[PDB]
Amino acid sequence: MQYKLILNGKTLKGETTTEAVDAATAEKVFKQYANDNGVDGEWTYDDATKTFTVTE
Repeated sequence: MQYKLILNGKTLKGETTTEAVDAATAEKVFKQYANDNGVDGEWTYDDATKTFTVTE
């Protein structure tokens, strides 16, 4: 039901999770919350485990 985001920065690291009834909302919150933080790099999306990650 909920997905977990994995942060793999060069000088910054962390992990956060959010619970949503829909993937569109959960993914939006992650991309929105991450983007607002000024995160730059590459983003991965695994429909297999419904988990996203961002590497810098």
